[PDB]
Parts: sequence; C-alpha cells; structure tokens
Amino acid sequence: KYSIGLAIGTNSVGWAVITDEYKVPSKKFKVLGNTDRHSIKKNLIGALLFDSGETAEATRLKRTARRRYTRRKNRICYLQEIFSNEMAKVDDSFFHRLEESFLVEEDKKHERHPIFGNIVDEVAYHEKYPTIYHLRKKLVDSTDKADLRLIYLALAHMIKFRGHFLIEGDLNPDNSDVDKLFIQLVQTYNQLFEENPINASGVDAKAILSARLSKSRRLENLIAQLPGEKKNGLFGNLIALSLGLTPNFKSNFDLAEDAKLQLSKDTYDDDLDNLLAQIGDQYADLFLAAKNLSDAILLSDILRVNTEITKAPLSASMIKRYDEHHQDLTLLKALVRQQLPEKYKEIFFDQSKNGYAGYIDGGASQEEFYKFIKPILEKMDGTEELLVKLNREDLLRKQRTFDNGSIPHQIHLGELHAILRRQEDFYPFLKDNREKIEKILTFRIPYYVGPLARGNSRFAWMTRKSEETITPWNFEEVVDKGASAQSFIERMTNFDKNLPNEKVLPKHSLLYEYFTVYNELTKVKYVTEGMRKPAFLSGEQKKAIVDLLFKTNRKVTVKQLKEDYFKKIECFDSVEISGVEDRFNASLGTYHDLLKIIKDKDFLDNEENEDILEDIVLTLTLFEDREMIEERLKTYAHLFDDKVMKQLKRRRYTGWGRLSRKLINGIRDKQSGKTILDFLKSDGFANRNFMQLIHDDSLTFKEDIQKAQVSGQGDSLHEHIANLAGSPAIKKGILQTVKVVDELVKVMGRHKPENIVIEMARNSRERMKRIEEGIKELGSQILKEHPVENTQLQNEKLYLYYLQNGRDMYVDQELDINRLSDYDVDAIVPQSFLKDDSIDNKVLTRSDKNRGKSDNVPSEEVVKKMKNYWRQLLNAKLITQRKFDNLTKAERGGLSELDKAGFIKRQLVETRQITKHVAQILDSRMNTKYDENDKLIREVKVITLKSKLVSDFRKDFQFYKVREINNYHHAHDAYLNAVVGTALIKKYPKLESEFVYGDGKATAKYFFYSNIMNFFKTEIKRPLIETNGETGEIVWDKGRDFATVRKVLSMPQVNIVKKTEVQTGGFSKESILPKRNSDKLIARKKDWDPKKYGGFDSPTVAYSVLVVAKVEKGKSKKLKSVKELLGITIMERSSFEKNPIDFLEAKGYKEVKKDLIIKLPKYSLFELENGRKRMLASAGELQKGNELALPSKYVNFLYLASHYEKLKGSPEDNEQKQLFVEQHKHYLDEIIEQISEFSKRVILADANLDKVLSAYNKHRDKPIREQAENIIHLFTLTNLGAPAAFKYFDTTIDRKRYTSTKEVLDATLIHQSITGLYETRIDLSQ
RNA sequence: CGUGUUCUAAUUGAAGGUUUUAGAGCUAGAAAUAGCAAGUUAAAAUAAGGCUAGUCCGUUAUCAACUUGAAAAAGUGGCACCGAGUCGGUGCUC
DNA sequence: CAATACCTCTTCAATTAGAACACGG
DNA sequence: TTTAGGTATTG
Repeated sequence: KYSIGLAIGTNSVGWAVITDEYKVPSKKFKVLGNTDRHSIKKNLIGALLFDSGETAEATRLKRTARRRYTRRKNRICYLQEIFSNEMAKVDDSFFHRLEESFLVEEDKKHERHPIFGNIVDEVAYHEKYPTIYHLRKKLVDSTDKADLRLIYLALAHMIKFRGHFLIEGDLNPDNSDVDKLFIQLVQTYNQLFEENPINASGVDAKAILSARLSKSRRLENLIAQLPGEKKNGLFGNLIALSLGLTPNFKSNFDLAEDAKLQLSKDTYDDDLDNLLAQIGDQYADLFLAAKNLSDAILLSDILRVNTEITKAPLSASMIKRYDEHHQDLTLLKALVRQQLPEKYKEIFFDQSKNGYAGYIDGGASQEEFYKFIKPILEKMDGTEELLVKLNREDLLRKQRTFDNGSIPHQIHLGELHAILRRQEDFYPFLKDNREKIEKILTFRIPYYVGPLARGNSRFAWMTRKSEETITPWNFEEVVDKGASAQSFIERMTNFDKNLPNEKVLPKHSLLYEYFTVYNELTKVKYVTEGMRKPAFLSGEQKKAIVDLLFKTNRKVTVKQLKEDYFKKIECFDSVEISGVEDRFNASLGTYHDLLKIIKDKDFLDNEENEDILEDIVLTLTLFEDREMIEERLKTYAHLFDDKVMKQLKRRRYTGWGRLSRKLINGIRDKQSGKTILDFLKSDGFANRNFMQLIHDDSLTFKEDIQKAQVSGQGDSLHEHIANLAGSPAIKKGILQTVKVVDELVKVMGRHKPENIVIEMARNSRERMKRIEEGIKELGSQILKEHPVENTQLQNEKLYLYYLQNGRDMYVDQELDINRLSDYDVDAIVPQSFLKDDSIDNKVLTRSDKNRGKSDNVPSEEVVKKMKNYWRQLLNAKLITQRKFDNLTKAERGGLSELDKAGFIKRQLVETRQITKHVAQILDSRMNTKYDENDKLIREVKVITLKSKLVSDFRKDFQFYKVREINNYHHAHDAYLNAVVGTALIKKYPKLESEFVYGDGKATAKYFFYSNIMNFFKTEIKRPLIETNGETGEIVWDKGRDFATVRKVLSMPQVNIVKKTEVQTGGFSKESILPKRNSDKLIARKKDWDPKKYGGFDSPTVAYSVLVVAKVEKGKSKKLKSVKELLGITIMERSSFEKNPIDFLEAKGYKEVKKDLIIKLPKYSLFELENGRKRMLASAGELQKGNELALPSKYVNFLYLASHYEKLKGSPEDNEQKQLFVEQHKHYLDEIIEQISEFSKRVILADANLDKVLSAYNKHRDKPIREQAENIIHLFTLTNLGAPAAFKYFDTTIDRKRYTSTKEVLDATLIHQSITGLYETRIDLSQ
C-alpha cells in the first residue's frame, strides 16, 4: 500500500516511502546490542551517502608503469649477462659496486668508489670526462682501445634512457650539411623536370630549414625565395616532406585515389614504392634524394654543431651545453662580483631562494630559476648578451631537462653502433654480440603482443609457439605474434545480440553485403500496365538483379532497374517501382573493392572461394600494421599474382557489424530447411524480411534464438551492474540503491511496492591545444598578436573569443578583447527548447539580438553572411558538427513546430539510456511472477523521471532546496519524486508507456507537455481536487496534501548513513622524504634504514581496530592496561589478517584481549553523551557526525535571500516574495541563533564560534543579499563530515579538526543498516 | 547508413622529478666562525614486496552488524494512532 | 595537551575496442 | 583539479 521513490546520484542516493495519502510512514524498530535501549522509532525516508566511486585510469597508468619500469631494469640486465665473463677478467666487482652504489659507506660492502675502487683514479675520470656526454663523444670518435668498464658505462646509459620510437627508419648521419644536400635535390628535380626548372637561389636552406620556426612556415619561407612555384606543386610537397610532414602530391599526378606520404610513418617505403611504380621508377631516385636531406635536417634540431668533426652529434651537443654554462657561470658570478657583489650569498650559497645554489642544489626548475634572476639580469648592466640567451631559453642549461625525449632513439642507437664498431677489434665478444646489444636498444614489444605472460595475467592475451623464456633476440619465434595480434582485438569486439555465442562479422564482409543487398531487395514492389496487383520481385528476378546490376556497379539506381533489366530483359516499355529511393541503400562494395584488386570476376562469383573472401576481410579488417597484415596473406598467397598481393595489402578495412555468420546463413529453419540468406533470396509468395523472419512463429528462427538469449540465465547482479556503459561512480550508486530497495521491501514485511520512482541527475589544458591547433590551420597571427595562458580559459567570454578567432560570429567584425563584458554569450538553440551551456551551443557576439528571433535558431540573415566563415572554423576544428549543423540550420528550415515540441518533451521524459537499465533491472528483480499467458504480471511499477519535474516543482510550490544547509535534501528529493510520479500516472494511464517501464500535429503536442504540471495549481482557475475522469479515482487534494508535504519535509529526523567503506590504495604519499630521525618515515626498501637512507611517510589506513590490551611502562616494564585505537595501514593490512595477535604483539601490545578487537572502517559512527555524534576518519581523528534540521522557513528564507542570479521569476510574483524577506528580515538573527545553539550543543568547536558570531554582528549594516548569501557560507562549519575552510564576507574562518580518538573509547558504537533503519548499538565500557 | 564529438577498458613507449652514494674543496684559525674556489654529470630503487618464478603480478570494483559459508551470497528484527529539535508517547499484538 | 601552518610525483607518445549521444542524408 | 588525513611548528 506504499510506494518508493529514489534519487540516484554520483555520491548520494536518496530514498523515501509514501502512504496512500502521500504521508511518509513512521515505524518502531529493534536495536541489537548491549545498550539499555531495545527499540527506537524512525521515519521511513532518508539518504545513504558514500565516497564517489573511482575509475581505473590512474591504477592502469600505475599498472602500465610497473610493467614499464622493470623492463627498463631488464635492459640494464642483459648488458651485464653479455658482459659477465669479460668483465670479471677485467674487474671482479665492477658490477657489484654498481648494484650497491646506493648504499651508505658504513653499509657498503665493496670499495665505495664505483668505477675503479681507488679514490684517485675515479677523480681523474670525472675531470677529463665530467659529464657522461663528454664520454659519449669520445668512444664514438676515439680510435684507441679503452677500459671496458668505461665502455659498458657508456652503453647502459643510452639503453637506460634511449629515445622515442615516434620515428622509425634508419638514419645515415652523412646529412650534416643541409645546403649541400638540398642543392643536390634541386639538381635531380631539374633533371627529371627539365621543362620547368628550379633555381637554387642560394637559400640558406640550412638557415631556412634549420630554424625553430614552425614547420609549415619553413616550407613557406623556402618557397618565398623560389622564383614562382606553387606551394602544393610537386616541389613544395617534397620539401615539406623532409621536414616531418604528410604532404600530398596526389593532385599533381591526378591519381584516382589519394596518395599520402610521411617519411616517419611505418608504411612509407612500400607506400611510395607501391605508389612509385605507378608513376614510373624514374622518380624513385628523387625521393631518396629527399630522404637523404630529411636525415640531415631531421636531426638538425638536436645539434646545430658542425657535423663534419663529429660522428656523434647528439652527444656533442650536450658538451656544448656544458661549455655554455661554464663561461656564463664565470661571467655571471664575475658580473655579480663586478656589480652588486653584496647580494651574492642569496644567489649562490643559499638554496632556499631560487638562487643558482638553489638551481643545482635546491628544488628549482629551469623555469623557476629563470624567472628569479629575471629582475637581476635586467637590474644589472653589461649582461646584455646574457639576457639574450635567457630569453632564448638557453641561459644555464642542465644535461637532463624535461624536453629531451624529442631525441629519437636512432641516434642513441646511432651512438651505440659507433662504439661497437669502434672497439670490437679490441674485444672479440662485441662482434659476437653487437647484434644482441643493438637489439636490446632496438626492441619493443608491440601493443597487440601484450604482456609476455604465462597464464597468470588477467590482462595479457598472447599465445606461445615455444615455451622457452623470451628474450629480445628470440622474440618473433617464441610469441605467436600474428595470432597474438588477432587475440588483442578479438576480445574487445562484439558478439551478436541475437546470438551471444557468435562473434560479430566484420563490416566489409561480402556476406553482410549479400545480406544487406538481398534484404533491401526483398520488399521491392513493381507494377506494369498489364497486372492486376503490383507484385513482389521473384526469386529468379532478385538473383538476376544482384548478379547483373550489383555485380556490375558500385551503386544501383532506380532507372538502372527500369531500363537495364526490365526493358532489356523483361521489356516493359515503362515501369513503376514502389520499393525504393533514388538508389538502393546498400551496395556490393566489398565485391567491387576486390574486383579492382584481383581482376578475376568469375573467381568472386565462384562459391568455393567464398570462405577465403571472409577470411580475407576478417584479416583485413582485423589488422593495422602492414608488415603484420602480410603474414596471413601468405596463406592465400599462392593463387594470386605477386603484383596483386602488393596491391592487396593496401586496402585495409575498418569497423565491425552487429550480425554474426550463423544468423545470416548460420541457422536453418527445420520445417523449411532454409537459412535467412536462403530465405532472403527466394521467399516465394510474400517476401519476408529479416525482422519478419526473426518473428515468424511458423519459422523456427525466433524459437531457436530464444535459447540463445537464455543461455547462461543472465548473470548475478554486480556481474551485470559492472557491464553497463556509464560512469564508474554512477554504477556504484546504482548498486547501492537496489541494496536499499531489497531492504525497504524487506522492511515492509516483504510486501512489494505499488510504485518505484527513480531519478538520476546529470580540461584546463584542453582549451589551450584546441586553439593552438586551430589558429595554425587557419594560420592567423591573432594568437601571436595577443598571447594568453593555460589557466585563463575557464571564463568562456574570454575562451569563446579565441575559437571565434576574435571576430563576431554573427557580424563579420573584429572583437574587443578587453570589454568582453559589454558583449553577450548567445546559445545557438534557445534554452527554453533545450538547456545547453556547452561550448557546442554557445556563441559570443556583441549583441544577442543580431542572431534573429528569440524564438528560433539563428536567422537566415545570419547564415548568409557568415555560413562561409563557419567553414574555416570547422576545418580548424575551432567548432564542431553539432556546433556547425545547428548554426547552419536555418537554411534547413528553422526548427519546425515539430522540432519545438520535441525539445519541450525531452525536458520531462528521461531518454538517458543509462537510466534505463537501472529502470529495467528493478522491474526484472521486482516482478518475477508469471501469468498463464507468456505475459508478465507487473506488480511493481517502475518510473524514470527527469530532474526538471522535481526541481521546478519546488520553485513553483515554495519547496525551495538549499543544498548547503544539510545533507537532508538529497532525501526530500525522493519524496517529491515519489508523489510526483505516483500521482502523474494515477491521472494519465495513457502516458504509462512513456513514463513507466515495460511493454502540424506537433503544435498541440507542444501544448500537451508544456502545461502538463498545471493541475497541482489553483490558478495558472482550477478546481482544488483532481481526479481521473475515467476511473472516478481521486488523485489529488490541493489543501490536505500540500500540507502533508510540508509536514514530511520539515521532519526533524532523517536517516543519513555515511557508508562505512574500507580504505584502499597506495600505501603512502608517493614522495620520498629525506633521511630524518623519525619513526614516522617508512623504509622504501626492506634493507634501507630511513634514518640512514630516507623514506616515505603518511601511510593511509584501510581500517582501524580497537585493542584493549596492556603495554609496559618504565624500566620496571610494569604492565598497565590501555584501551586505544591502532590504525592498520594498507601495507600492514595484508599482514594483519594472517594473524592479528602475532602482528599486534609485534607492535608490543601485551596480553591483548582476543575477543574484544573490533574492526572499524573509516566513516564509522559513535554517539557520545549529549547526542553529539562523530564519524571516525583516520586512527587519530574524528568527523562531525551531526545534521541540522533547520526549520523550513529559514530554509525557504535563505534561498530567496541569496537571490541567486538575481530573479528569474514572473514579474508580478516577485513583488509577492520580497515583503516577506523583510517582514521576516529578523529571521537572520534566528538562523544564527539556530547555528549558534546547535554549534554549541554538538559541533562543540567554540574557539571558532565566537569568531564566527562576531563577523555577522558587525555586518548587520550590509544588505541582505550580501549578508544573506554568506550566512549560507556559514553553514559549512556545521556540516556533517570533515572540517574545511570558509569565510564570511571578507573574513576567513579556518577550520577546527578533532585531533584524537580518545573520547570515543568509552562511548556508544552504532552499526546501522544500508538505510539507518536497523541498528545494533554497542556501549563501549569494559 | 554517414559523420563527429565525449567518456570508459586494455596494451605497448619516451622525458623529467625524488632518494642515499661516487665526483680528494682549499686557505687561515685552538673553535662556533669567517675568506674564496666547485656546481651542469653517473649509478641505483621507484609502491613493502607475493608464488604461480613469468621480461609475471602488486593503488579499480565489492564491504554494517549477528547466526552460517571457502568466497559468492542466503537466513534474522509486530501493527495501529496522536504528536515533532534528530524520535517522544499512547493503545493493540505480543 | 591541542592551536597554527606546510605538504600532497609530473608532463608528454602510439595502438586497438565498445557505449552513449547528437547532426545529416 | 581541490579535499582532507599526516607531518612537525610554534604559544
């Protein structure tokens, strides 16, 4: 006789229970435990809060990291295992010192000095070769045998930090001189293209190409010197290509299909080559000439140093940085001595202040130290060159800085190679292992290979040819690499909804194509002059149509049918076709795709070869990497010409279908012995449809399927709640709410509800890049003209201006950067139709009156001027298809009366699909009973509501919601949603299809919805009491019921249950604190004394536990008795559970009482004394446990007082509210008295409270809007949970935390329900 | 069907940061002190660590209590009424 | 004791897959 | 992107 309404949010879940007259019931419960009480009475409405659920994204980037860090450790491992024999010969302990290089001299086992043991020599190496990049030049240059331990020393370093694989190819650093290389291209292109000849013109190609200027520009700067060549003309692309780019010369050679080329991209050498043959072999020389330049320029940025001396440029550059520090370090210090020597300690000796002494020795970034000395360099004179260097960002470089990593790995490998070649003569073992050693630097598992697991990884999927250990060297052979690649993908791709078991067919499969075609053809009607009835296409006719027309054309069209087949074959001079649009919707595209590739039409037609064409496409869809693609294209390799095969690889396919293969031809109807495809071709008489067939009872197809949906019988609840497409947090809530219902029903005597009413409610650097790119494609200097910062664009009217590129969207005029305030944000589509605050639906222009009518999308006039302008933006990606299409819409017709009706509806019916399964799951769990007909006995209605019913209802009925006062409102919001949705479908059963779950003309529809919520009101002239005119049933009573709502709303006691959740996650703050004398510090590794070595700190605690036990005090070690809290940290927790006592004793607690220990999750609740209540938060601290049941009038009063966004109300009413603000303006004192009395009673943090009071007291003069909003601010001290910062108008009130758990220890412990209804109460004295 | 954004799940890379150690500091001066020279680099751990010993796994999800289960998860607590500062009383069942 | 006041690893690359949602045709 | 438990500091 009751109904349950619930609110499901990210962090909260609101529930309620309602009588037959919208009252809320009031039951007396039991209370297990030792306390005197044996029952308590509580209301039937409330909210269960919790911590927001957390996504796996951080954890995965952890998962990734750990797999990542160790592999790098492994590379440093293979060098040693290569080296071990020859290193012991040379040195016994070199490797041992390195492993133990970290340990303290006292704990050091071998000689402290890693490289040579001796103190004297190590000093020597460090001063001939002071930075490891001084050593890296030597052994790529020197032709004199060198100490092996220096050689390994070089090698690991490159391997440990190796360079990025963004670019894959081979680099011959014979490319140092760009001018020479470029000039050589001018030559070979002239020879190729005698008719139009370039002139080199003495461009500082090295100078032009070399420069930092943006990549697109340089090719422009180069073509600005040429005497009159087009940018996109053949030369231009080539030039553009060497600089990393993906130009296109398809337009100069008019290839039918676009021919796009990146040197960097893996698919280049063939790609040009696959292309190159097609333009003649002659050019091929031209591109290589281009690559050779690319190599010389490509590396240009890492070193501008003359190539000619050095075969190891990148490292040589670092030597350069070192020298350019030294003399600028002498000259700075020297200059400071020359002027302002007095302030010289701060700059160098003192770490703290960002001084150079800070820079080397303190936590001072390169950007933190460059902006410290900026005044000083300026303030000083004679430093002018110095200033120039800094502005360049070159002032005092360090060898490791954030940027490196635009160093490709192929010079780090360019330099590994030079060393081995250099010294393999001295040492035979290198030539034996040069390949291995290079392969260590070279080798990266691909993504599709996955973790090299052996059956123990939830994550990995690869499969093994040989079970021997995998080493970079043996890799291809051990891993079933291709097969593994098909495994990568076949776990993230779909299964048929109809058939769970069969994995979905790829999109470009011929069979889907013979299915789509034969299906769209099944309902073609045709008529001619002679016939009585227009009739279906016959089986003979369809096959004839598919074979002739479709197999001959990509697209088959209506008059292709009329004249090509009927006239040609059936000779109907003229015909009428009912079935189709201008052309058939499907096409036999894949059939056509192939015909071009292999040119054997009968082959495609032949049935026997048909499983090849699906295992061609399943392999062509399935794979990304062209080398990978080849492997399974060998299996069918024998038949085709070699020339085709090369062609075959290129046309890769994408996307996947929804239909399987046993469906389309998989299953056979028993009586008729035909599969759907069979059915589709040749259903005699009526031509049944896929949909039809799947519901033809006469047919077995529905029946057979029936088993398929059933198999596995669904899955248990979280197994299902964790597969719904949505927020991780939202799913957590979805679960929690059902755990509420099964109680609320359990509570209501296991009596199922009449109605269950559900609601759900609804980047800093992202803005920077999108603009960054957009201007670049646009090429405007507007970004240059005015620059801005990454922290600035959370303000739209600023941010919008940039996407619009400083021009009026509706006006074609430039914009005032400074006075954005005068201008107006305009939402393209009016808010009344839809509520959109997105960058997608907003625009900024001076006046929002130039778009057009208030009541429509921007006017035809607006589109005409700037439709074109809107294209530059879309291409720039400065706007979007959603943003664009609406903007251009008016030429599509402005929103039709049909459109408007649609928006007004969607405000009220929830079409959000995440809120659907949730609705569905309730129905399924709730209604299990089955009637004699297959039909379902729906005994609980489910209802989904949009927020706007309830949110508006408070606005129009004096039920205002102030979130800030209390956590209560999340619970009122079920109640309202309960009675709203119950009373709705008691007046309009017709809407039950829309509002409840289970199976032009618009203008009126607009009316029907807009006024739907009228009936509650007395005047809009409505009768007080509502009814169903059909059933003679009462639904509403304006007088009695409204009063009831107020009675429910202001109820003093609501159930508010912070979920007790055990803490999880990282053990402690990731930061590694320096060695300290603290027992707080945690030893980073099991041997490493943090007093000695440094450690972590700040461990989080998965749950605390009360030990009532004894410890010894004093020399006597007398055993006293304690009862304290011991938090068990998350490193510790695993250890605890194996045995607590042994673990507990270890801490030193003695004669621990085994039975007494009680696990306490974070957020546990104790009520001590006055009814002041507290939630555990950490072992040492507790949280505000109390809620404020503010009498409503104060709740109502404030909402108006804050006066949010001024007033949105209808004008006459606004007068009505105001007097009451100041009739009851004295209420403000009442509120403070309400906080003031309560704060004294429960919050119990007086030291602050006087402080708070005073702020209000001296601000009595200030207006209510000011004072009024702020009092709302002041609620923050009050609120359930943990202290945070807050202020009155300018006065900031710091928090007061609760610093020990002692006061809990002889107090009540409350273990409540998932609802707060059932409790068990524990008086802690013992 | 086409397209596009957004968000989620997985995999495979790069660059910094941090932490002890190694880069013979000197000149005075009994000393705290005070004069100047030096600084740019490397090694190593990078969740403690687990057994299934992999170039594997190690921060998501799920969690009142009590009886019971390995775990999953099943089982446990009268009703009415009048009233309201976090549930208080009444009558009834019991 | 419990009042104040500081601290909290970061920023980039590449590849697949699928909902969900909103424009067009 | 800011909270809200851990840390040692000062009165």
